[PDB]
Amino acid sequence: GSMAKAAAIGIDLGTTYSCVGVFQHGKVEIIANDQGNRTTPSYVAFTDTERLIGDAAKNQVALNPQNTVFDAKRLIGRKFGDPVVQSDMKHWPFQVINDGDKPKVQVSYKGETKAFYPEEISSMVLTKMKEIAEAYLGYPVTNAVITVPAYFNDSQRQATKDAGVIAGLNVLRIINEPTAAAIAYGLDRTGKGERNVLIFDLGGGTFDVSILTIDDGIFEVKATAGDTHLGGEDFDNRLVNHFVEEFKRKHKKDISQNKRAVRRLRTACERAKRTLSSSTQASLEIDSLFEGIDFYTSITRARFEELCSDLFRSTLEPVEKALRDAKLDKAQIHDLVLVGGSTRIPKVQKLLQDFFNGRDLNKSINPDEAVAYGAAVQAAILIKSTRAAA
Ligand SMILES: Nc1ncnc2c1nc(Br)n2[C@@H]1O[C@H](CO)[C@@H](O)[C@H]1O
Ligand SMILES: [Mg+2]
Repeated sequence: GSMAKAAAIGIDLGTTYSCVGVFQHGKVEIIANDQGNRTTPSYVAFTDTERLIGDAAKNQVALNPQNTVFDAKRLIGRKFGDPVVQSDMKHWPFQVINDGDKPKVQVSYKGETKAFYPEEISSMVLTKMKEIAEAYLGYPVTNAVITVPAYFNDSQRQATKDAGVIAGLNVLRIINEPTAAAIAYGLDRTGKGERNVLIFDLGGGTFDVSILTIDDGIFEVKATAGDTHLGGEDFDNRLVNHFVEEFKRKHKKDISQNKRAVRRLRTACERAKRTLSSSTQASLEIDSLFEGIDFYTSITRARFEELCSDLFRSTLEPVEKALRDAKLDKAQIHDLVLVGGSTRIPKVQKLLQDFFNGRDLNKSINPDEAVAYGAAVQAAILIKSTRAAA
């Protein structure tokens, strides 16, 4: 008769991390990769012998910065001359070249100099997400929904589809990240009547606020706002500067010029930062940090909160701006949705909850997984081919 159909997948193709889910047995499974990670770094590294993707690429970045590519999403569908591209290039250790006013990343790979379009790098990340899904399902996957920021234009959306096609995926649809997060919570399944939904998306490097109106399952993007210079990495930076000062006071030594020491400090700071989302304090223990000096210290959640206080408060400016643009008052928002790992920060949650006069925040779906979750829900809907009964 008719052979069983393979499940379709939902992929959040993120700037820093990507996530893949599948809707089966009436529920979403967010699929861990073979290192046990439910999210995979959107990184690709090139050596004389290998092309590494995901954790393997991010884990060797320290010594291979010129040939480890990340942030390709910031280049996707953009012109080389775009001022965003020109500014971003100053922060990247890898080379970005101009090919007909289209950016390409240029690396050393398998004995040669090779340049790739951003969609080619993203296709490599998509190939890894497809393989992660296939390792769990135990069969080849063909169909996928891929998400993008609501602000992506036609060129950025087409270049994302192109990345999916290069990876051998059939792209069912390109859907907006805030829309996918709303779908994850079933906010399009509440029946008749308008619902105003605010998506609060705090990433590693950027912050996006979106206001959507949902009416009879139909989504309309009412307003987008944000801060391109606000993310998790800025909180890590504040902790780094704090501990550099602390080492200076305690040992009368400036570590800031030993790249390894600074990197080991940043790595420990990011983990201490995550611990502080669940505990009121966190220890920091680094052996032989600088000149054989062991750095054994601690930081309270209160001190971390004070260190990033202005940054956390600044998340409310794009919220107020988006509300003005949507011509809505805060009480008129029915649902608040958290997206991004940085939203696990209790102080960030409290500031936003206080702004919306004590309202509950939807955070029950892991915020770094909600976009893939919604994309997986939609992918299963899009492949249905029910024929009506008489
Ligand atoms: N529990 C957590 N508490 C605070 N921050 C977190 C957490 N989990 C994740 Br994931 N992050 C941060 O999210 C960003 C994703 O690119 C990075 O800055 C991560 O450090
Ligand atoms: Mg995201």
